Amino acid sequence: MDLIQAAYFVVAILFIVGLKRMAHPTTAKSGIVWAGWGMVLAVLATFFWPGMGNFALILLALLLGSVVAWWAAVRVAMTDMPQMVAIYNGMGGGAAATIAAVELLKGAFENTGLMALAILGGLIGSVAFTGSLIAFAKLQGIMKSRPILFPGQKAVNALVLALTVVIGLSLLWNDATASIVLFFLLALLFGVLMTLPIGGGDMPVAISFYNAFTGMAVGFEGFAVGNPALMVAGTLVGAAGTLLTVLMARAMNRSVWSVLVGGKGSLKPIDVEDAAVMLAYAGKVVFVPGYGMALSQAQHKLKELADLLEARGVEVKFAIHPVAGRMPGHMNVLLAEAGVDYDKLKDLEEINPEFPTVDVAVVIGANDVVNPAARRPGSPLYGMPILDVDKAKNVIVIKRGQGKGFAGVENELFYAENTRMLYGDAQKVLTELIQALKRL
Amino acid sequence: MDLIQAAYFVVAILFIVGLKRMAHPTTAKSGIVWAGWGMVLAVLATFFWPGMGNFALILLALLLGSVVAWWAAVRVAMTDMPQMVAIYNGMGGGAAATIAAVELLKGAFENTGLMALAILGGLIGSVAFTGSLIAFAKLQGIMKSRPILFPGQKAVNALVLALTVVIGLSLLWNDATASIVLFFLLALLFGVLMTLPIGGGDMPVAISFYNAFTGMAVGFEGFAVGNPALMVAGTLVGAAGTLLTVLMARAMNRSVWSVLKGSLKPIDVEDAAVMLAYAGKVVFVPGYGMALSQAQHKLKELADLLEARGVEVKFAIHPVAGRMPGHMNVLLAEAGVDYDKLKDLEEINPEFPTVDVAVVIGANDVVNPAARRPGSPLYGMPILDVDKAKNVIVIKRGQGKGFAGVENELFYAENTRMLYGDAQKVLTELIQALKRL
Amino acid sequence: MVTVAVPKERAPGERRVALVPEVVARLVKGGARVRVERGAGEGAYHPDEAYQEAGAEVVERGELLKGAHLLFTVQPPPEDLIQALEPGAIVVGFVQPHKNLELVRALQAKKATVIAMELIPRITRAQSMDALSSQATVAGYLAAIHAARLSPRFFPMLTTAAGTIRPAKVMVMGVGVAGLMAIATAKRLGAQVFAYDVRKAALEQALSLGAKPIELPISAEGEGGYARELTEEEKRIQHEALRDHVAGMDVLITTAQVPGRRAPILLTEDMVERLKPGTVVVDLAAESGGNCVLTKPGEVVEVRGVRVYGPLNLPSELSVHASEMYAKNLYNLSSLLIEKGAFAPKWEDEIVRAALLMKEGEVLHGPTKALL
Amino acid sequence: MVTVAVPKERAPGERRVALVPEVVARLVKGGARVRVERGAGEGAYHPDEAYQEAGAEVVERGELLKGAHLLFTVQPPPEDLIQALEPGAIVVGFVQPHKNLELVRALQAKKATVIAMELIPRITRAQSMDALSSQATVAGYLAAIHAARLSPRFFPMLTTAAGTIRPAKVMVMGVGVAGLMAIATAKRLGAQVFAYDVRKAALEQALSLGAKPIELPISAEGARELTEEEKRIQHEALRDHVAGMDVLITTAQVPGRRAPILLTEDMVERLKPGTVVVDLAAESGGNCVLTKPGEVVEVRGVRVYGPLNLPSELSVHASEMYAKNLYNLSSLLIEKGAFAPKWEDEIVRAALLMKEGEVLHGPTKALLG
Amino acid sequence: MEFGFWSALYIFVLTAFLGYELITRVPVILHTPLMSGSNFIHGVVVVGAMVVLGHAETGLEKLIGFLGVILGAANAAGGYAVTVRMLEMFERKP
Amino acid sequence: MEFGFWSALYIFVLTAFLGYELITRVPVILHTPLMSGSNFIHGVVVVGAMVVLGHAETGLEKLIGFLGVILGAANAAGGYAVTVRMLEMF
Ligand SMILES: NC(=O)c1ccc[n+]([C@@H]2O[C@H](COP(=O)([O-])OP(=O)(O)OC[C@H]3O[C@@H](n4cnc5c(N)ncnc54)[C@H](OP(=O)(O)O)[C@@H]3O)[C@@H](O)[C@H]2O)c1
Ligand SMILES: NC(=O)c1ccc[n+]([C@@H]2O[C@H](COP(=O)([O-])OP(=O)(O)OC[C@H]3O[C@@H](n4cnc5c(N)ncnc54)[C@H](OP(=O)(O)O)[C@@H]3O)[C@@H](O)[C@H]2O)c1
Ligand SMILES: NC(=O)c1ccc[n+]([C@@H]2O[C@H](COP(=O)([O-])OP(=O)(O)OC[C@H]3O[C@@H](n4cnc5c(N)ncnc54)[C@H](O)[C@@H]3O)[C@@H](O)[C@H]2O)c1
Ligand SMILES: NC(=O)c1ccc[n+]([C@@H]2O[C@H](COP(=O)([O-])OP(=O)(O)OC[C@H]3O[C@@H](n4cnc5c(N)ncnc54)[C@H](O)[C@@H]3O)[C@@H](O)[C@H]2O)c1
Repeated sequence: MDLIQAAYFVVAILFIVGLKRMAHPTTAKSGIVWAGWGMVLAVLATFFWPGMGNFALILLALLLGSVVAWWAAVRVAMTDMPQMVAIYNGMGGGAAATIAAVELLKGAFENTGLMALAILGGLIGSVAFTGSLIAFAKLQGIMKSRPILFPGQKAVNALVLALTVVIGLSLLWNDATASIVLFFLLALLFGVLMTLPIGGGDMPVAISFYNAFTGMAVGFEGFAVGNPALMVAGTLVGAAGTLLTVLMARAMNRSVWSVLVGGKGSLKPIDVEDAAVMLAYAGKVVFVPGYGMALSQAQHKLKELADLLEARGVEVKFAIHPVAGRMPGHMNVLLAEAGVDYDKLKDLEEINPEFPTVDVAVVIGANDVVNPAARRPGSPLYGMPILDVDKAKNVIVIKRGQGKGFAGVENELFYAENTRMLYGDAQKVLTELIQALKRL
Repeated sequence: MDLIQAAYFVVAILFIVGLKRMAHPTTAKSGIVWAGWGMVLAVLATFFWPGMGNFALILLALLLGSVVAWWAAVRVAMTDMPQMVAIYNGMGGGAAATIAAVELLKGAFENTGLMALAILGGLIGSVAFTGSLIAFAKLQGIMKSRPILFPGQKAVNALVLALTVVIGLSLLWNDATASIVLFFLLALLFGVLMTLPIGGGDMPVAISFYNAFTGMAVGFEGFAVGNPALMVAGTLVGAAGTLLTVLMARAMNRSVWSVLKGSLKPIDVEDAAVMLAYAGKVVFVPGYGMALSQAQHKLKELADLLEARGVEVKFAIHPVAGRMPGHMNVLLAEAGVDYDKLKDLEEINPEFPTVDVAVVIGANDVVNPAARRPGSPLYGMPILDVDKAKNVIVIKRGQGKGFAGVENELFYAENTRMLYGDAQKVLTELIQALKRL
Repeated sequence: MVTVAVPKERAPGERRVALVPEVVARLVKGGARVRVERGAGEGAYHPDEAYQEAGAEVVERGELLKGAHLLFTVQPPPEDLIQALEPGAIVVGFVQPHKNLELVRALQAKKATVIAMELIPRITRAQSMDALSSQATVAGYLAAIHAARLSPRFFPMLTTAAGTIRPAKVMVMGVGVAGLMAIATAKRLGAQVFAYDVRKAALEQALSLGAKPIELPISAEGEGGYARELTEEEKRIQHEALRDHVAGMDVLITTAQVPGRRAPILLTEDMVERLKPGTVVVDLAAESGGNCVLTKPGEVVEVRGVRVYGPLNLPSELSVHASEMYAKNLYNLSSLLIEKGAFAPKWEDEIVRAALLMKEGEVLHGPTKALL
Repeated sequence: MVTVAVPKERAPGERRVALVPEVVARLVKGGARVRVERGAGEGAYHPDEAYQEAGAEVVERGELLKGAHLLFTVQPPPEDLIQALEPGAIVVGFVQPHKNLELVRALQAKKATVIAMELIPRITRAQSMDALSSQATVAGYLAAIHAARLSPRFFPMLTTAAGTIRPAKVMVMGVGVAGLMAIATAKRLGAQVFAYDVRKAALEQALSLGAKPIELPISAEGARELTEEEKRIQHEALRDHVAGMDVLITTAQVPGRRAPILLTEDMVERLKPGTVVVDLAAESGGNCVLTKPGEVVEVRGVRVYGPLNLPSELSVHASEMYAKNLYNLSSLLIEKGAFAPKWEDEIVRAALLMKEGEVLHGPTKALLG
Repeated sequence: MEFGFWSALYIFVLTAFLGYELITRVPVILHTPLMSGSNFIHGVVVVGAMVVLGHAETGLEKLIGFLGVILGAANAAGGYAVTVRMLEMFERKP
Repeated sequence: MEFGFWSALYIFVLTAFLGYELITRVPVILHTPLMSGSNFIHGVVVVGAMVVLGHAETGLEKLIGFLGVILGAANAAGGYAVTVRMLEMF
């Protein structure tokens, strides 16, 4: 099988390459095509796996399997996508569980390790199958999205699984074909049970967790029989999936353990890199400087970033609030210093009807001047001319902690659905922002 | 089914994780904590290799290799570090060529491809060993040289190689003791003849080149002896050294192939100290001159006195400033400069037009504006933008040049001024004059 | 349908006008009649015909105030204006009771509604009306311009093939609206600048531009907002270290003022004597006293070589922009007196109630009630 | 063992001292004796005791020229020192015969060697001696300061609670050494600046500092291709440009000639009220027609200032540079500390105005007839 | 961990760290399509089920292996299609 | 020890792509001490020189193995001490 293994070696590389290129901003599109050719060759090589039988049966399960999926995906809407991954993920766990049972019914191995990895791969597969279909059912509205509890379920899940394990281990000494499907349905059952307490909003992270679970399974199952391609791609997705799980929990401002059970708005912390993300790809950006920029002496790291944007062709404009800072024209002098051209410097009256077409709004050390409390007569901020920074499609704010402005009020702009927060010293962050944008 | 193998698996993970943790700066410190155990673990595990004899002789050569190098490593000055990589890189290369040598005298390969991986590793081993000994000879100084560049050498060097290859390929059907020696000799010949057209500068691009080579050698020999640690680590070192050579070749003004108007306006030490004290943003640009004189200790003392007054001080670090990779790094380490004052080119370049004074010490080509245009020789250079600063001070003895072979047009610009004298004889005069203001 | 007036100011050396043709143009666009005296904007280089094009009315003094509901003055209106007052009319503008004590007591015999512009509170509402900020801005600017005009020294660190000239060392003594303004322009030119004050918040405002703040062995302020009351063991070291730091200075720009008292002295005779010749003493506090002992109002003097200058009206010298900045201060304040071009005063307002000097021969301002 | 003498400058309204005490010290340690008159640097704020702390002898005016070999003047020596001189003695300093013809004829009647400081080569070798360089920068910096001083407008752009202030649009006409520092200081202030010159090389030096150049197109090097078509290329183009201006600083000059009329009458009528014209070329005519020499005039609404002797105003630094110009010039006249002039160096050979009385400079010698 | 024991145990850990480092330092706006990309990649289950189906003996092995080939074919063909449509929002509409 | 062809070629490829991507995100500040480590790591070349020396019989085979261990342990303990002090400079 030199031609198949050499193919499964060519297949091995293409996946990693695909995986690499699908992670990066610019190569994202092309990454999936690299992985697309690998599947064609691998399947074309296993048509030549020695001792292949039932060909008219192989071709049809390829036919009705390749279209049933391709159909279901191209026609549906753009917001029903979280659940579609889960179910395709589910069936992949089922597909691994199916490879597991066959060589278990054969008695094809008397090897005590291979069996143990065939079984352990079959367990997690059936769990990753029925788990992703319950996960599938919650976002669709066919099933209750909110967490589903019943009295004392932490001892029902853990003893359903504890048997699913002890019964899985029994297949080593006693692989009677009557304790195998009970092991399989126990995992198809624990598949349902453990995806019951997860919230409808908590479902994405669960799908990535089952995406790892399917990946892991096809690794161990790929090891259980002499199959290099499965060995390569399995743990390659598995190890990717668990990291994928934690980072997706890191973003939702939570942890993986909270979602596994969990039984006008709010502030939103963003890392220095994800801001450079929205900034590498925008078109209309407006910097809103405040007194914080001054205390940090940031002006030089700001103008440095603006030039990095002008080069990428990005339209950069500066919005100086009348009272921005502590003295009149406080910013104008500190921006005349860095060397900012005066045509890039516009006031409120000619820039406010321009904000609804502004993508990202980067506020730096400003607070009272950007505060949407100034519109209302009831606030100590009224009378002051207002900067329409909240109409911008996205907003990113820069400041160390909770420190207030002059007058001494909280800013409800920070809480906005289109506003995100960046913490730390001003020029210390812009430096990290410039460093991340050149990296992309 | 064995416990000598189990060591090697934990051995390789420690190499990889170490490597991973060594790659990044915050955890690099715990990095050598991880590979050192992978080396302590591996040596101990091979004492239990079934049926080992000569046990008195192995342990002696171990202590003779270990204690001799352990000593040489700690008692050598920090600036003389580039060649220490090369000589150990040699030792290992020699030790790799040896594994090929003994297992060809026995006639102990029941496979054609295994010999082809055993011999090829020795090819790399002998070359990477002997070349790093000539590199050693050209950085140290007891018979230092620039490129010798003899006429039509590229034809006779490519002749030797092809002749070693024909002798090497002759081992497959004829594993004669005579066919073993000449092969090694020619590999040790080519390995030298090859490090002849190499500059006493370009050596950084050659040591890692030999470092990756030693990695490949170790890789292939591991595959040849069925040794998983030398299998994994070998290619885990080679490929790292491979990218390493390129990243430190393209960080150079060069690629991986070239190796193989105004007026001067003088200034007094007292006039230069006046520029420093009132100067808000100062940047030191160091080079080979700081090294030759050993001015490093008189440079940080000026960086701290400016900082005690308030002056925002940063160090522009050209990856190629000096006669080795990170020559500035380890000297600005030996003195005790904070690495956060140490900035490479790309993070400090757009900071210059606002740098009040850009003090340059014993540097020329790294800050030469000729590297911009396709006419002059310095092209391909990641250029250091010192010319756009508002005031520039240059430290050098008189009318000397660098390496590539060009006069600097930075010296003549309306903004730049020169400071004549021995490097640390200048800086001490800068400190003590600034102390008087 | 309201009418509002704007006069030609009488105080010696004043070159300003309360309303400019531009702001006047948008107020008749607002819906009002504007009455203007013959040649009021001539100090700010806005000709007589510049206002007529806006939609106002150019007339002679006396005929100006018959009918009006709003008067917009720079400095407090004099006798012949105070008498021309109608009841239910509001007097908007600077008063400064302590210096214009006469023009004050004149307004009571006719029972007129006066609002002093110096008593605008400092929250956010009337920052677009904060005249204190706008005019001290203009002054602090020229304060530095004159400092380089009169300085025998390069403000910039001048480097040439000839030699190294160090930048002139400037000290801003008193850091406020004019102070910060003076500090900034001094660094524009290249001078290494110092900033003296007592408020730890003002010392932070200073370093934001790029200045080293003057902290003596005795920081005069701490926690809450209150400055220190030095006894006999401390106002001397405040003075001595304040005499040694000032000694090595080329320009001392001084801006320390109080709203009801004559300027407190920062530069004493002995601090003056320890000054080197060639030193420039700038004193904006001359309009109400002067920070330096040797300052005489409106005249340039020299003794032991030290040049001391004391200007009363800086906004007059930069009359074009100062008036323009002053007119919009009134315009955003017209958002509290004019309603769709109709006379709708707002007695309920916190800017008005916290700036209203009188209510028809009725001094609300306790301090203005205090001085009489 | 050589002796240097420093006289008090007595021309109408000057405070520049030839040698500051800090330079005399380099000469006293440089081997020389320096004689200084009683009260010379009291214009540049250098007291008597400052000079005697360096190593000099404070003496009377009649006592000033007893044995002294070199005479360092700022402006050409009055005739009371032309007579107290010594033989072979060589005078150094501005002589400029267009204001001092009769004092120039007084030095040639006496037979004294003289060097004029408006004759130093304008190549980069002799930039460390160049007086008018160090005395055109001191004026140009002040050209911008007086522009802002007299200006009723703001130079920088400022966004305040009271509207958006636009920067003062400044033009610096004739950009030499006085033109270069009149831009940068106006740039320091935050003004939008423009710079006009007949030369291509002074349009690139101006663009270098940041300003956008005015729209060409002549040569004239180096009022020669300027008068081809007789200045109807100069008067035609920038009449529409000056219409946007807030400030006009003019330094344009031709060595020994009348100052070319840059600002006429129909050009200053399009000028806005509050506009400022600073004319440094007031000492040999006027770039503008309305420049009354030494007086702050104002017509229609445009203030016209013609500043005579601007280095005088910035005495401490103008003298500090000028003395260094003289100290670095003293390396061709003083060997270790003994009178040793160089008659054979190209800098002395193109500047030696008179040797032994005979006027060596070209036209110099012309008019005196 | 077989073919032979140690060789693939290396492979396993060498794939565990390689997949890890490949996913370290990934942006936030690309969190779901890469998850859709990995979902496709582990759809390899087909190749192994094709063999398992090509080696079906006891008839009961003929149906559950027939299921797995479809189950896998759905994970693959369905993985690719979900990843392509997620990448077209990252492109401008021509 | 028994290591197959396809099992080894995967390892080969896996540790190759592993190291590659570890080294991708290196700061300029690390290049030299980072070089000193890889120099140390391949000092595992003692193990092989030790294995082959414990298998020598003739008079000329026993020598070059003794040579290979001195070079190896010198590459081993030499690479460690040059990097310990290079990493100490932190
Ligand atoms: N300009 C005038 O003439 C004038 C006159 C009167 C009143 N005012 C007042 O001035 C105020 C101007 O408002 P504004 O929005 O421009 O400023 P602001 O409301 O005072 O907000 C300043 C913010 O900057 C942040 N900051 C400070 N140092 C920082 C650093 N190193 N890095 C990052 N962030 C930093 C602070 O938060 P952290 O502490 O959490 O970092 C602080 O909340 C107005 O409220 C007005 O009432 C101005
Ligand atoms: N580091 C690397 O990675 C590397 C490796 C290979 C090649 N290179 C090449 O080397 C060049 C690097 O340029 P560089 O600026 O770092 O160094 P450089 O251009 O070689 O400059 C060396 C200068 O230092 C001065 N100097 C020597 N001793 C001195 C002392 N005691 N006091 C004062 N000055 C002294 C000399 O000038 P005076 O004689 O006038 O004093 C000499 O011109 C590049 O062109 C590059 O191609 C770099
Ligand atoms: N921001 C504010 O709250 C505020 C308050 C008042 C005035 N201002 C404005 O600031 C501008 C300038 O004023 P300033 O604040 O710079 O002046 P300033 O900060 O210099 O203060 C006045 C001076 O009085 C002295 N002083 C006061 N009490 C003393 C005591 N008990 N013992 C010894 N010395 C004492 C201090 O040395 C101080 O320098 C003015 O235009 C004014 O409108 C602002
Ligand atoms: N290293 C250097 O680059 C350097 C330094 C200093 C001086 N220089 C040289 O010294 C020379 C003397 O300069 P200066 O300061 O005595 O000149 P200046 O002070 O008399 O100013 C006159 C300037 O106006 C320009 N001008 C002449 N005729 C004009 C006209 N009709 N309209 C408009 N502009 C006109 C000239 O180009 C000149 O630059 C320059 O030519 C220059 O080349 C060179």
